[PDB]
Amino acid sequence: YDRGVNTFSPEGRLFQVEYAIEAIKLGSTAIGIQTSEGVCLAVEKRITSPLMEPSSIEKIVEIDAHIGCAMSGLIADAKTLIDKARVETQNHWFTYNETMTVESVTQAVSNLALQFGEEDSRPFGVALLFGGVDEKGPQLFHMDPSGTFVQCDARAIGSASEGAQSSLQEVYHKSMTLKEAIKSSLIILKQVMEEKLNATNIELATVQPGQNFHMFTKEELEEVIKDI
Amino acid sequence: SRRYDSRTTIFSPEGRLYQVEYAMEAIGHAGTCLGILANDGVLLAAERRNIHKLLDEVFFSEKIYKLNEDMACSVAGITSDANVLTNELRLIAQRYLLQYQEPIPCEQLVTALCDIKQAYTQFGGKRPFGVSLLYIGWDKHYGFQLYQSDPSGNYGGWKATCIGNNSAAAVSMLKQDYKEGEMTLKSALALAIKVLNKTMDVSKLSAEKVEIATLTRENGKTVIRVLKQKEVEQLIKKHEEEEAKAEREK
Amino acid sequence: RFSPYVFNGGTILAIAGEDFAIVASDTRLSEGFSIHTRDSPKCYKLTDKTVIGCSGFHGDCLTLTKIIEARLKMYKHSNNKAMTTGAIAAMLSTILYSRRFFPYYVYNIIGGLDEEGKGAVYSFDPVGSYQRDSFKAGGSASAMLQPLLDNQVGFKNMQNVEHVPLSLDRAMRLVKDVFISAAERDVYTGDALRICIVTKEGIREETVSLRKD
Amino acid sequence: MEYLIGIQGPDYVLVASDRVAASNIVQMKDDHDKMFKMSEKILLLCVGEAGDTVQFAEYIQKNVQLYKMRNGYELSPTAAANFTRRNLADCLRSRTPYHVNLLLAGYDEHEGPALYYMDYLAALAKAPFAAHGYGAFLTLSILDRYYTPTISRERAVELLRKCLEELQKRFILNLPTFSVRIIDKNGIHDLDNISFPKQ
Amino acid sequence: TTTLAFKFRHGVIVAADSRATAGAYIASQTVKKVIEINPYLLGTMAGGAADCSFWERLLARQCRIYELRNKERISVAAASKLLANMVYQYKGMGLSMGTMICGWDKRGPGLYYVDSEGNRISGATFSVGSGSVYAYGVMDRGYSYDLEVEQAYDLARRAIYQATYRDAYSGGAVNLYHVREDGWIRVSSDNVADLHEKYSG
Amino acid sequence: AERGYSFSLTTFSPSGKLVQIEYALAAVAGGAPSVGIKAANGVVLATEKKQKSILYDERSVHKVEPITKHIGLVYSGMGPDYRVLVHRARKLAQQYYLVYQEPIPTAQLVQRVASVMQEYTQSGGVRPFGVSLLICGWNEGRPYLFQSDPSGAYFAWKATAMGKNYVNGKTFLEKRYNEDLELEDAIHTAILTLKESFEGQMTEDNIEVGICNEAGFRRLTPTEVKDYLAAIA
Amino acid sequence: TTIAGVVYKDGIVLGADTRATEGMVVADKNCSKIHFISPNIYCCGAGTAADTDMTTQLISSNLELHSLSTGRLPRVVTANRMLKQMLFRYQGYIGAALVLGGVDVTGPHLYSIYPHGSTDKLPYVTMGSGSLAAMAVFEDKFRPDMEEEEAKNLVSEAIAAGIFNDLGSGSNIDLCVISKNKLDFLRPYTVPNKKGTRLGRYRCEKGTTAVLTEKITPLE
Amino acid sequence: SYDRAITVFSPDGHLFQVEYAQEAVKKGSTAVGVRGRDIVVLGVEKKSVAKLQDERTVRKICALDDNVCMAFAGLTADARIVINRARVECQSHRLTVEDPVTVEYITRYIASLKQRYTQSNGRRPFGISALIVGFDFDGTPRLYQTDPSGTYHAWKANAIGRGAKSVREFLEKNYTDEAIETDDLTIKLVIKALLEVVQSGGKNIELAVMRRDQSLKILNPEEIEKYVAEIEKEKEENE
Amino acid sequence: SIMSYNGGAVMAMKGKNCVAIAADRRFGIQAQMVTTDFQKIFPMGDRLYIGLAGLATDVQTVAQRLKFRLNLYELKEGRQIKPYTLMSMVANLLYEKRFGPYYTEPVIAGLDPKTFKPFICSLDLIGCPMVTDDFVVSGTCAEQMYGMCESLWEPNMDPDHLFETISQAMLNAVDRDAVSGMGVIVHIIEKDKITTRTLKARMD
Repeated sequence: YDRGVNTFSPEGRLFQVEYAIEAIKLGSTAIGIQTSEGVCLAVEKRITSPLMEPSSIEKIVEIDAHIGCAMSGLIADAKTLIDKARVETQNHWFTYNETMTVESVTQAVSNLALQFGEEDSRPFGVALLFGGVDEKGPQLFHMDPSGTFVQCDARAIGSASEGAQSSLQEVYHKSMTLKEAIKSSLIILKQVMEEKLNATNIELATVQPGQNFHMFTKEELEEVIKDI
Repeated sequence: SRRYDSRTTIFSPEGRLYQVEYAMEAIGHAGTCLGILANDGVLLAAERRNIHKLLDEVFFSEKIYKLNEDMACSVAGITSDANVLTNELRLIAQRYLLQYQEPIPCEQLVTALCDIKQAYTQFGGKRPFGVSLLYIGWDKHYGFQLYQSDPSGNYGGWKATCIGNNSAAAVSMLKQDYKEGEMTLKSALALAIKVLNKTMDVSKLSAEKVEIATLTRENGKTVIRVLKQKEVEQLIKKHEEEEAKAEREK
Repeated sequence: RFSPYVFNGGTILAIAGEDFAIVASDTRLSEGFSIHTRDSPKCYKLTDKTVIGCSGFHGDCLTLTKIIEARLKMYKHSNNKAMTTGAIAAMLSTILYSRRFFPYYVYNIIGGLDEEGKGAVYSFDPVGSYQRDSFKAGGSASAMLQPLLDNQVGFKNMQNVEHVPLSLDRAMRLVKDVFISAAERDVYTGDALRICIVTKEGIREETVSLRKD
Repeated sequence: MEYLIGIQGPDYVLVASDRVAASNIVQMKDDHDKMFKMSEKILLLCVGEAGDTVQFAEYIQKNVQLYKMRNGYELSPTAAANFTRRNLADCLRSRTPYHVNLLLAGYDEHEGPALYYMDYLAALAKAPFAAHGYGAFLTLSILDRYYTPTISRERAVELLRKCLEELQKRFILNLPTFSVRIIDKNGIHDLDNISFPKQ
Repeated sequence: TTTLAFKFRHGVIVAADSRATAGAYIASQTVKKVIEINPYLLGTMAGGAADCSFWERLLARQCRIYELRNKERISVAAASKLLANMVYQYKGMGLSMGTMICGWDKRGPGLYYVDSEGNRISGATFSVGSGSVYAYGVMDRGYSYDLEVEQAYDLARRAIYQATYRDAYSGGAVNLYHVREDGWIRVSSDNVADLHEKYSG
Repeated sequence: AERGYSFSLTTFSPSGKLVQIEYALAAVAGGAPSVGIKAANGVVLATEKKQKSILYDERSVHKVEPITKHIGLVYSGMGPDYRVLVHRARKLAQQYYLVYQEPIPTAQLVQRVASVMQEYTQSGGVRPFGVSLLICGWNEGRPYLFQSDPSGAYFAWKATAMGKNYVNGKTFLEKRYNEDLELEDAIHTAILTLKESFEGQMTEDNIEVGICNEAGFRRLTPTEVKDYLAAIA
Repeated sequence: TTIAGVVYKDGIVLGADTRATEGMVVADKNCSKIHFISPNIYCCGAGTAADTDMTTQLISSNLELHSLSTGRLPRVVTANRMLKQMLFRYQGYIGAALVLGGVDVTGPHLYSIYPHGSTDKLPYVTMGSGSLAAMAVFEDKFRPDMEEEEAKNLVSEAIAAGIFNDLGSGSNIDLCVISKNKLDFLRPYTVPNKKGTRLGRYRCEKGTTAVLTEKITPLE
Repeated sequence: SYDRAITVFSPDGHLFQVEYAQEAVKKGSTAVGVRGRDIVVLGVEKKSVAKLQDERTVRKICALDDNVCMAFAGLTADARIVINRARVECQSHRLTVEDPVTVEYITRYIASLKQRYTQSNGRRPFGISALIVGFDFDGTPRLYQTDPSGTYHAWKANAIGRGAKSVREFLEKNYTDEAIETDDLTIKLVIKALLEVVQSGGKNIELAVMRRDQSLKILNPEEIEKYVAEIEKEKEENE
Repeated sequence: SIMSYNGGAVMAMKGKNCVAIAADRRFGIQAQMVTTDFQKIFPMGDRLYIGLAGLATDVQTVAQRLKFRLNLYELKEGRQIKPYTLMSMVANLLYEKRFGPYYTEPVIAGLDPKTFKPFICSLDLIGCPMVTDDFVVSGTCAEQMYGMCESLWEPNMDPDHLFETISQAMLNAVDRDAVSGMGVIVHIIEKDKITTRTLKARMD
């Protein structure tokens, strides 16, 4: 009873899109956080064996100079979307003499959110966390493999998206400082990792208007670790 | 149209190629050829599944098909299915002479044809080639070379081959015959005669059902000697006296 | 054979003050001795803070202007905001260059409020090379403008003269005298004069009458 | 505009390139080098339109670098000159034709080093020497006087010293810097630069 | 129109006049021929004005994208090469680009002269522009190769002055930048009319 | 997968045999008998055409459709897809005729057509040709008779037969026909092996005998068919 | 280069010169410009050879796919419309200047082929450089063709008229008899032009020439 | 009957043609490799050489350039495809911008090309993998891997094939940080894994070592024959 | 001119039972020589040659492109190549570009593979085939080629008189005229053996 996977089943909706959501179960998770001072994001590389090199796999990439991003599920699936999105923001700075800020990147990816099809190809199951600083200050946006862009200030992906966000939605009250959310994320991080926290396990994504870029630095990644 | 597609190109759940495993079952049947190392020359022999004597045999070389004046290839498989690859590689060998003016080496000649058979296996769902043919020739670098093609798109090239069904008793004997090269071109052909006489189904080493073509390295013509079946019978009876001489020991 | 490019006349002078800008262009559209129409304002307002003039071939003037207005809604419906003053001249640079083989023949001068709330003038050429300038004069009457404008607004061709940037008023009649003097030897300029003043409160326009011969 | 020396010997190959990139009158780049090294036994020489010499260097240089590690051996000068001809032959009739001047130099460990001639019309020939400039009239005097190609490895460099004195006679040009190379079974070797005093 | 670029012990010195005129009519004295591509690179403008604007900006595409992917600064030799190939596709169509690629490289200071005809060359010194040779006589007589940074300033601007003195085409202001290991830094911009009494004595 | 443009429908059986191509041989076996003989001076063809109703006149539809003036031919089994390759061979034989300037031999018709016929079987979405072609003619002074199959394999036979009971008529052509004989003697045994599976009635329209002379192919009218065979063989 | 012919009751006779000149020196002294269209149709060549040769070969190849569709025997109306069809599709980039004729069931018909594709039906047509001399005989002397033979002489009278007048057509006369049942092609028909005898023996005996390098390559 | 999907993929949480292609990876020929400050060593086994055929046709290691070495595990059919493919890729790279991009361009080429090779219709994913061998500029080593999903990753040790080849990478972790300070023991690790891996025949074992910027050459049975004798002696020194 | 750019003259003369073909060895641009060892006539098949006069590119281009289609015909059918089959094989190649055609004066003179009967033909640059019953001459100056040979060639000429007649014909033409020179190669082939002799010419 599998018809074309694109054919709007008896329920009904796309098969492969419904399947690609389960493709997040086979890969690691992240935790987004947004604050008026800055946007901080955390992830876990899910190291299976010590043979894995930490800088080889990175779950946070910066699409535009002031615009960061986070991938989900597989790697090379986002890599086609990641690298091509860097061409987008650059041509926008060529025509308008200004880079895309936090918004025109979304609609650029939202237009291509689902390009897939059989005739006239396969949709990726990678969720994307769009960070950056626009004219409105630091902002963090989220999108799903289904293609519908909904604004999520602080969003978590992965198989932990259920549990990690449940306690995260309660702590996002505007009376919390950025420094309080930084140590609030590592509390959920040490619970979702089976291996003891080490320099190679996790990385951090922090972008601010004043401090940049940044991106992120080296040896400052290990300071938040020993504080666990 | 997803149910009508039989997933030829796509693999089998067992890890094997589903279309290729059923393809090579035809290679184990049908065509029968052989190869061996020989000094200052190379020999090729094949037995026809058309060997029924009602044919005219006006084709001269049939299973022996000669792609170029300096190169021949012994084919095992469907004739016209191979004839698409013959003129193709013949043009690939000819387009090489065009931009170069120098004989095409055997190494890249096999890798060029194996990719043509591979292209239909990797995409398009097209019927892959069930033809496995040999290769002979000479170059100024590695000299004498032997090669084999596989339906999966791989070159089966070695210095020896077993194709495709019979020759069994001679196969293990070839490993005892593994002593590398000799000539006396008639001596290496004598070893090929005990292969055809002993391991044939009706035996008797029928002369009209088999054909032997030998390439002799010559500067710079590289003369290919195609036996007229008049000197095959004396070559057949040459080693039959040696085979009768070999049984004088015990 | 058929000439796709021809010069329809007109002169554009836009002087940008400190916190605002002014755009001036004649409304006479004429080819040769005959006059198409006496009132044909060349000043086109894309937004409230930006007003662009058009000169030269008249067919490419309305075309290039309406294409930008079509590209305004493309950016306005994308980022939910209007194009910045620097983006309009930058996007036009990519538009004029893409046609480089068969380019429009147009003389455009953009002026108005930038993102800093100040006046800026962008000099344009058919190859699409622009820069931010204080004041520029286009059209065929610029031969008597830039030497006189630099003598007055630019404070050149003089000695011991302090630099005081102008704002409004007198720059008006500076466009009047150069056209009456040009109307003598050149019939491509005259009739009605449409001058636009771009300010933070809106756009103000005024009509100036000139000799008809 | 300029001619690079074309000596082709039985065991060797000699080429001498001018290092002056100057145009018009004033000098721009004195240290420019037109000599390109294709393989260990083969060199590359190109003169013509600016962008044409850059990309024709590429297509000729890189295709031989590929055949090296493909079959495991270097291309022959015979098969290389024919390959370069097709790029020049297809350039004859093309959407955007291009212009070339100089020839190729190579070495072989069996039949010996061969010298072919590349032409903008793709016409090829096998010659021990060629003429890319007007300086051939002064070189053919000492050359055709003793034509015996038995001499020599280092004598060709000494013979080049006689040509260097005959390069400037009636002309208006200068060309003070001349770069020379030598080819043997061990590959291309570097040679000393030439300098002409003004006064 | 007078442009000059040369490399020496410290970075690369770039100087060009700001006057752009059509025929005998004076248009704009504020035209800036020196184009900033990257903080570690410097472009120039010669011949067609927008041609040097477009292609150097289109070159910044592949240069910045290479900096986003590999996270490494692109070499000056690669930028000059990638620019020569893109313009070579449009060669013969009427485009003329006299730009001189400048910047800093991991190996050290470098200079590259690229033309619309497809010229790709390095070099010690390059000067391209409008009527020149009268300036070449006074320049090359007093111009040296390896000097300090302070001596390079007054010497490079000296060629622009003497040019504009006899040549009525070149003029306006002199834009002088100095490339270093950390990237270029703006030195000064002065009008030639004020620079008259400076180099005349 | 991919388009739906008719990718190959032909797969390999567990033993490696062709699926739908071997089924085209059943149409050849379930077709009409056609025989041909290569002997001495030229090749002789004997086909079988019998009207299913008395209202059919054989003077209009001709079984023999010669490709060239010197090249005859016949077929067996199945018409609709037969005329496709016939006219295709008419266009294809021109390249050899225009470029090489020569009355193209039957061997080259075999190499070119069977290659396209094999490519036609490799292409899916279409049913393979159920037509077994007997290619004959005269070239280089020595004629030839070649037999193809739906799979494209080409053979060479002195005296060949196709259709119903083709293995029985092949043994008769192996015994009664041997070595080589004149075209007149070739027509004799060609009708005798055709009268094997033929009905009890043989007239000018029941059998048609084509012959390839050294001077080139000449199709005999039903007149000469009733004159030599009346009194068949 | 001259081609001409006239039509009689039961058929047509065509003729052409054998001299083909390239430049001021005669290139091919013996040349046949009558080309095979089909068994009953023949056409006379002129102008550019390789252009009309590949044309008439592609035509005849198309006519081999055209007339053979229904079989029977090739009409000219089949080849007629194809010329104005195809030659106009190229808008006259090639050239022909040909004389088309044939004997159909409707009787014999003659045509004049032009490079632009326009073809007109006339009992007599003249093309080539000697078209002025071949027309003067056909024009004024025309007659309603009566019995066969007298028209066969009318062609030879017009063909020889262009040979002796126009210096472009030398060498040999050609005549081709085209009728329904009978088809005759006679070449060369007559040799009016002759070459003078040699003034002596200019043969150079051996021994007066030296050979730099000799080579002997025996064969099988 | 036969009920299955292809691409993509299945609600059960795992893909079909991807992780199943990993079975066609692990079933590949046993091969190992290591990285070093100067000489990098590799290895290959399980070729099932009958001693009667030519070894150069079964060679599992090619070279795009003298700097970068190719090592793959899987069928040799798609090998020459990639060989023809990748060599032209590194050629066109050699063509313009003479100075090549370092290690991040080539490792993402085959990886991303294989990722889009699972993307468009009418493209069957490769069931083979590969591991890049060579040395980074300024004396650093370089090694990476190819994944059926197209994910490029760098390993400290190369362990694939059977469970016997995984011990070769286990012995490298026993050398800790310092070892080895001589290239003798680093080559001997392959001679020691020759007994452990496969059938221990001393034939299918083949290795090549690239010291710094020097182009490697295939080991001739002299050096590696001398280092095979010290491999058993060095294991006897631990007793 | 276009054919006068590289110059060259191809003279093929048929004998009684044999056939001879000759071409000059001079290779140069306009009036400036380059090398005298360049080869113009190339061997094609067995006991068959082809003359080429024109741009040296189309000399090498056609001969290589002809070698392409040469074997492909012989590999499909083991029979030989025939002078008629190779004649139109060049004509189809020269006709590939109608308004762009290559500039050459191909002269194909070769023996019949079946019998010793020689055959001669010459084709135009556009692919127009032409045959003669005596000789085919293609070169820069047509006055010395047609003038001499018409008073020299005879219906029955043995290989002794055939080679010596064209010998002095090239001696008197080169020592007098300008364009051609710098050596002339002569290929005289018969059924029993192939003979190749190089005539002496002026070096200036």
